[PDB]
Amino acid sequence: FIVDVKANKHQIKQAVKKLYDIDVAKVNTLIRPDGEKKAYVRLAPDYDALDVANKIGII
Amino acid sequence: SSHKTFRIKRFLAKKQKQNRPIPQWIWMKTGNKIRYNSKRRHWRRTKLGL
Amino acid sequence: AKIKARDLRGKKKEELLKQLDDLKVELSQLRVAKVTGGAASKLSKIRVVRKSIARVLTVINQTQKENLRKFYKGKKYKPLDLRPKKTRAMRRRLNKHEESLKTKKQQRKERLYPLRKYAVKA
Amino acid sequence: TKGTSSFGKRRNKTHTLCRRCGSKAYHLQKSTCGKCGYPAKRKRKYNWSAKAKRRNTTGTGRMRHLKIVYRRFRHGFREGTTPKPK
RNA sequence: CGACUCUUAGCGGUGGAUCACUCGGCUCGUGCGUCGAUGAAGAACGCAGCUAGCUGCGAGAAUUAAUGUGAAUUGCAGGUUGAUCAUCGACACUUCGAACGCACUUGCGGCCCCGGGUUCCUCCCGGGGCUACGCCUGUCUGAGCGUCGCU
RNA sequence: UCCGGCGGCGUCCGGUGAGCUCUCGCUGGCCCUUGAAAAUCCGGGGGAGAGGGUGUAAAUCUCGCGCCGGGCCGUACCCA
RNA sequence: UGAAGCCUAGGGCGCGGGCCCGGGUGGAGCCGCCGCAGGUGCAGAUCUUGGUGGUAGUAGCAAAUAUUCAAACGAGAACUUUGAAGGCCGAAGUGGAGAAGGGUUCCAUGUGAACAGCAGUUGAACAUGGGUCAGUCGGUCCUGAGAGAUGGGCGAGCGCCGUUCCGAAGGGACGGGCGAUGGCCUCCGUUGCCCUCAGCCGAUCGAAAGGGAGUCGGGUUCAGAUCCCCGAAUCCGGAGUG
RNA sequence: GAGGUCCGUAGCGGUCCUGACGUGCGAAUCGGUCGUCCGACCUGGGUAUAGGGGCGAAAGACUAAUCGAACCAUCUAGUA
RNA sequence: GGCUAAAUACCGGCACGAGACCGAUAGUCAACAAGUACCGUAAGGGAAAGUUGAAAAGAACUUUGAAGAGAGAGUUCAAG
RNA sequence: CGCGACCUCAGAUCAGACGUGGCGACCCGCUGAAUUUAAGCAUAUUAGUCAGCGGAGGAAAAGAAACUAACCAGGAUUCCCUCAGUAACGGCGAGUGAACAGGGAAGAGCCCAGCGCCGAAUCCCCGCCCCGCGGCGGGGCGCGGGAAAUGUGGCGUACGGA
Ligand SMILES: [Mg+2]
Ligand SMILES: [Mg+2]
Ligand SMILES: [Mg+2]
Ligand SMILES: [Mg+2]
Ligand SMILES: [Mg+2]
Ligand SMILES: [Mg+2]
Ligand SMILES: [Mg+2]
Ligand SMILES: [Mg+2]
Ligand SMILES: [Mg+2]
Ligand SMILES: [Mg+2]
Ligand SMILES: [Mg+2]
Ligand SMILES: [Mg+2]
Ligand SMILES: [Mg+2]
Ligand SMILES: [Mg+2]
Ligand SMILES: [Mg+2]
Ligand SMILES: [Mg+2]
Ligand SMILES: [Mg+2]
Ligand SMILES: [Mg+2]
Ligand SMILES: [Mg+2]
Ligand SMILES: [Mg+2]
Ligand SMILES: [Mg+2]
Ligand SMILES: [Mg+2]
Ligand SMILES: [Mg+2]
Ligand SMILES: [Mg+2]
Ligand SMILES: [Mg+2]
Ligand SMILES: [Mg+2]
Ligand SMILES: [Mg+2]
Ligand SMILES: [Mg+2]
Ligand SMILES: [Mg+2]
Ligand SMILES: [Mg+2]
Ligand SMILES: [Mg+2]
Ligand SMILES: [Mg+2]
Ligand SMILES: [Mg+2]
Ligand SMILES: [Mg+2]
Ligand SMILES: [Mg+2]
Ligand SMILES: [Mg+2]
Ligand SMILES: [Mg+2]
Ligand SMILES: [Mg+2]
Ligand SMILES: [Mg+2]
Ligand SMILES: [Mg+2]
Ligand SMILES: [Mg+2]
Ligand SMILES: [Mg+2]
Ligand SMILES: [Mg+2]
Ligand SMILES: [Mg+2]
Ligand SMILES: [Mg+2]
Ligand SMILES: [Mg+2]
Ligand SMILES: [Mg+2]
Ligand SMILES: [Mg+2]
Ligand SMILES: [Mg+2]
Ligand SMILES: [Mg+2]
Ligand SMILES: [Mg+2]
Ligand SMILES: [Mg+2]
Ligand SMILES: [Mg+2]
Ligand SMILES: [Mg+2]
Ligand SMILES: [Mg+2]
Ligand SMILES: [Mg+2]
Ligand SMILES: [Mg+2]
Ligand SMILES: [Mg+2]
Ligand SMILES: [Mg+2]
Ligand SMILES: [Mg+2]
Ligand SMILES: [Mg+2]
Ligand SMILES: [Mg+2]
Ligand SMILES: [Mg+2]
Ligand SMILES: [Zn+2]
Repeated sequence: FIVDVKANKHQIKQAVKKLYDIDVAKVNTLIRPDGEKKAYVRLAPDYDALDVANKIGII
Repeated sequence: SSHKTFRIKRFLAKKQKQNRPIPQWIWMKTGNKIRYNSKRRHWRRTKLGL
Repeated sequence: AKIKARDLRGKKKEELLKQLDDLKVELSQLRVAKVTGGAASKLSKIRVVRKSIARVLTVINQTQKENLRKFYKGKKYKPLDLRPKKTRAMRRRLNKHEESLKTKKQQRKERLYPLRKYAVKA
Repeated sequence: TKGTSSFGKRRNKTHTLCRRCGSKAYHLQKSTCGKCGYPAKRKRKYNWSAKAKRRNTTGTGRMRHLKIVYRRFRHGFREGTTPKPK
């Protein structure tokens, strides 16, 4: 995902859990040279990222 | 420098976004006097201040 | 359809919040479609969804602060936001009563010697 | 060595951007701004530079509050009431 | 004859003078004569379906509500119970900045209260409200081998 | 083809050095030169105290495992 | 049915300043007379600004040994790429990596108007898109040379001096007592009050080379790896019922 | 195995050719030849000293290509 | 020891109206994305830049060329 | 020893308030040059001016005689015409330089302290009830709390007053 610069990793994972009802393993964030905050969110192994991506609509 | 600070990084981000050219559909408006972006900046000619 | 702020005034705060949440969900889906590359229809409708967000939030805020002013109507001490925001000098200015009340000595002078209305023959 | 070969040692800067006026005039060892005197409460401003006075003054920025104050003074600072409902 | 050079004229170039325009200046006059801790001026960063600058606006972000008006905006798309414009009194208004928890990296806090953790048992997470200097009136708690009174 | 594909085999035995570089250690010389502070952590001296009345033991453990968490910013490339 | 302006081997007038006709170009305004007013007439000032010549297709494109053959792509090859050959740097490098500084120049795709002082199928050029992941690398923490508030003093004043100096400069704590509370009111915790104990050298700033616990190996991209994946660890903090 | 010791690399500097260049590669560079090279040594970063002032192993030297008094704006269209 | 309207001042500000003023090297530095681009460590310094046509009707189509660029054709009263 | 007043002086994230900064054409208060002129230059001039600092308002400042005069007298302040380039100042050089009276614009006067007399007759805040409210005021009720005799309010101020 990409988020605004004010979000913590805890805030990001809580938001992901609420909006997409998926458990989250960890989060890695970096502020991109454009300016936003790219966040790599690794899920719990018992969920499937490809399935969640199809559910959200990106594929 | 690879060892930046947050304010400087935001500054560079804004000017990197600013350094793009002009869209073509604006050249077709009614009251258009603009023919190209005159506020361009090349990393080697103009040195951005700082 | 066309959400407008006249049939939203009579509603209740809980379905106001629920409708706001639904509109936010739709806006998030529309942004997903935008980034993945979608139809000009959705790209146009994102503006409408944003303005629906804006007016629902405006209705919520207006009703909340109106009830709050009604609550603080009678009390002597009320929050600075509910206090009147005229200019700083006008807030520092003397109030209407004390700019009018006068001393006993010269009000006695006024009642003893009132200004008269006269005329002089040519 | 007075010119071209001494221009090569210029590699660390004496000024940075400051928080009041955003110009690149904040001396780092003095820890003051050469344009506005940031640590001082009052704005640095002189009458021997009319151009400097004109470059940043009241009519220059956004007028975010002041133009609204003007628009309200033209009606007398009305409050509380709203136009007659339709 | 020829080439080259010189002069004049026609046409063609380079160049942008002159002429005619002018949503701009300058000068005079009239009315008014209004900023800010309820957070100013200035600055920074963001906001457009396609958007760099200018303009406008502030996470409700090229605007919301209300009133007037009354069928458009438009470069290309898209889909009258009120489109668009203007007015503007309701609501909202990011980060610095007198700038205010301490410092200004955006780092480190403290206190009270909510919701997760907990099932108060503390930690840990999120949110909300306070925490600057001077000074006035009053309140409380105090100090003095300062002046006394009763013991 | 789309392969951290599948397989075999092998990854051995010795000697030297005022060698070069790095590092650890001992010892000496030089000074009218004596060659940083603080955060932080630890050990010791003391003995105010606490634990239970013979047990299913109590206080207490710098011992061995087990459980949870670690936020914010920088990180591309050039370096002549 | 053609004003201003401009051009003219056309016709003329005036001693002259100048002016009137004809032709052409041009496309929206202009002039005579009587008075009034002036930022009112240029050849010069090493005058100001803009433009153009001769010089002249001239000077020049000579610091650091060096290139050749074939093929490919391409409209096009002295200069691009592949292969071969011959050379140079020669480990105090023309190698591999960082700090300051730069700020997207990094990677891919496409283009050949402009730029790369010849050219270019190439480029750090232009246009589209991509790309920087940390408890264990650094900042953040410490203090150094020094900087800097408050008390105080000085100062017409913005303010300055001063850093322990002319301050009632502490908001902490083992424990004991009192008062309330929650949790099986057990025992503790939150506290609220009192008793008792208490030097700090002065708030605060100051090092990405000083001080400062704790992460290594293999694999993975086009461009990121002690950061991603796999496998092995480790430090700090916390934990009623431990 | 001592020395503000000698020859001589890197580094630091800048003698002579009054060489090259002198509308330059360059508003001070290039070549050969040179001085020193364990010390009054060379060097990054931090920090202090500011203009009739600073700093100077002292040449009126350096103080952003500016120094026998820097630079910027103003008095100022200064006076001739 | 103290208070006090009017007549008075106003090159900043919000609105206005006018001129024997200037007419794009003029008039404000700025008629235009102007205190903008750009230069300086900084204080500060600081531009050039207006006009197709009534209406884009902004040159379809054929042809040579890799393309720029031409020849025809066409719009317009006029591409002079 | 303790307790209780008062006086001085602290500490509060105590309850409620207020100041800071900006603009600055006009205004008020300090500070304050040197170009220049004198055909040189030092007093003088430039000039109480530029620069510097502080503080406001819609204007500010001033203002109701410890005045002008010497008349047959006028009567707060401010602005205009004149007085007047005058009296005066000045290396008596260069240069500088007002005021009264007269005519207009406007026109407005007032309050304390002190001396005294009225049983502090005075003021503020908290709580409660009714009313009003976007200028937080009106009434009533509190054996509610404070300020105040080291002086609040009424009368009263040079034109006299009780
Ligand atoms: Mg360069
Ligand atoms: Mg009285
Ligand atoms: Mg420095
Ligand atoms: Mg000021
Ligand atoms: Mg001729
Ligand atoms: Mg022209
Ligand atoms: Mg945008
Ligand atoms: Mg609306
Ligand atoms: Mg409407
Ligand atoms: Mg720091
Ligand atoms: Mg012992
Ligand atoms: Mg790297
Ligand atoms: Mg025309
Ligand atoms: Mg004229
Ligand atoms: Mg001329
Ligand atoms: Mg001429
Ligand atoms: Mg030739
Ligand atoms: Mg030649
Ligand atoms: Mg060369
Ligand atoms: Mg290398
Ligand atoms: Mg490399
Ligand atoms: Mg590349
Ligand atoms: Mg070329
Ligand atoms: Mg100081
Ligand atoms: Mg520190
Ligand atoms: Mg460090
Ligand atoms: Mg030696
Ligand atoms: Mg030697
Ligand atoms: Mg020499
Ligand atoms: Mg020579
Ligand atoms: Mg030569
Ligand atoms: Mg000195
Ligand atoms: Mg020396
Ligand atoms: Mg001098
Ligand atoms: Mg008196
Ligand atoms: Mg008086
Ligand atoms: Mg008129
Ligand atoms: Mg022009
Ligand atoms: Mg101009
Ligand atoms: Mg022109
Ligand atoms: Mg012209
Ligand atoms: Mg011109
Ligand atoms: Mg033109
Ligand atoms: Mg024509
Ligand atoms: Mg308080
Ligand atoms: Mg003086
Ligand atoms: Mg003289
Ligand atoms: Mg003279
Ligand atoms: Mg002289
Ligand atoms: Mg003199
Ligand atoms: Mg004088
Ligand atoms: Mg002044
Ligand atoms: Mg002020
Ligand atoms: Mg005001
Ligand atoms: Mg006044
Ligand atoms: Mg007064
Ligand atoms: Mg009197
Ligand atoms: Mg008089
Ligand atoms: Mg006379
Ligand atoms: Mg004088
Ligand atoms: Mg008079
Ligand atoms: Mg009259
Ligand atoms: Mg009295
Ligand atoms: Zn500043």
